[PDB]
Amino acid sequence: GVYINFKSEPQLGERGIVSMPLILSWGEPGKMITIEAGDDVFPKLGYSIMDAQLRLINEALKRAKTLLLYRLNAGTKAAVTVGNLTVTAKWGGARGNDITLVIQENIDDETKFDVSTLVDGAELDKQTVSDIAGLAANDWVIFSGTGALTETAGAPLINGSDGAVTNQAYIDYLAAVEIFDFNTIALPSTDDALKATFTAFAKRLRDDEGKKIQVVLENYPAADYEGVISVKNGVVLADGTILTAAQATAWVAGATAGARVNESLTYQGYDEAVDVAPRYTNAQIIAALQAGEFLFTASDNQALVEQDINTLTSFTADKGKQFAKNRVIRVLDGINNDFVRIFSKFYSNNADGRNLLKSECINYMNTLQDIDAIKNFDGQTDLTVQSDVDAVYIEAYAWPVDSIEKIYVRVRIKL
Repeated sequence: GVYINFKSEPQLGERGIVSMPLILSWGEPGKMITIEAGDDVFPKLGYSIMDAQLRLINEALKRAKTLLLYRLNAGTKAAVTVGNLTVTAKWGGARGNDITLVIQENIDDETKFDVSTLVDGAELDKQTVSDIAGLAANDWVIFSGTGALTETAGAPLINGSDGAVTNQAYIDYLAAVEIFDFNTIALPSTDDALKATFTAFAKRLRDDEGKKIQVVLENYPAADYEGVISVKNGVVLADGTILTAAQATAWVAGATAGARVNESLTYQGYDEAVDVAPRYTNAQIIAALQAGEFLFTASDNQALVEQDINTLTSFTADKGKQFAKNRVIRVLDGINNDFVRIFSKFYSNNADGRNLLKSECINYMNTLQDIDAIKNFDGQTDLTVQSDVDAVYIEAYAWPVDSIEKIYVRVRIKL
């Protein structure tokens, strides 16, 4: 006979991704570099996570899980020539000038040479060869030339430099990052022109592309947009380091990206900070908050986030004060990004099709309520789905925990 049986085959987004454009002294230029928190950055960036040169990378990764780094400058490669041999830095930048070539006749076999590459006096590579041909590039330099080698007690590479970056380099960055999935961008620059461009960039992705992200700038409350956070002051670290507001954007961006949809940065302390710079009076803080500024306040030897807010200050009936709270933005961006992902991946405009979509959204909203991201959500009335012949409309009410006013959510799906 024939026996047949059937069985089902079963099958909230994650944030944590920050991106930052930087001017460096080493590293591959104009190409997005991905660094996971805890990763050894010496190989890729030529510096230690603790070298002052990588301070911003260190700060961004205090709260973020992944950093999308973009080096804006190619700089000039340092180099040196000894006889027939030319040694050139792998990447352009002033870091190349910390490299020194050492060529000494091998002790065991006088017909060979020991070619060592030193960085800050430390030997990081040593190759024993007969001639230049036998040499192989390493993680620091490229060997060029032909013929026999010549000894040298020390031949430091020179002419290396970072050079000057063009504002156009930031345009290349934005284009490259736009293709990646990320949550927040930090602009550790005081350039007013760049701030305006990043502000426009945020508005386009968020409201024209449906790609919800945020940009963190330094002293630019003029943005007056929920997609932009403006850091007013900096902090003082336990090691004595004073970070400017521009430098502080790194941590703020990382913290914002790392923050969960149910978490607010309000009164959280800037990791490692023991004071703020500058300090403000009660009146100045109030004025700053009213102006839409993200600022730190000193308390009990810590730098606390006064209020986790973005630059939006021109509130309207359709976009109230709740939109100024970054946690509100995280929950709403989560709804947006997740929905777009769920519908585009797992999803006809008919009774059953609409019912199934409605069920999946209700389950999603219930999950947000379970993690205390929203409250007072009643799946029995807070979400509906109505039917253009192939257009589906979804209406729902979401109540963010940090808001005493419900938010209307309208979803338009086309097939």
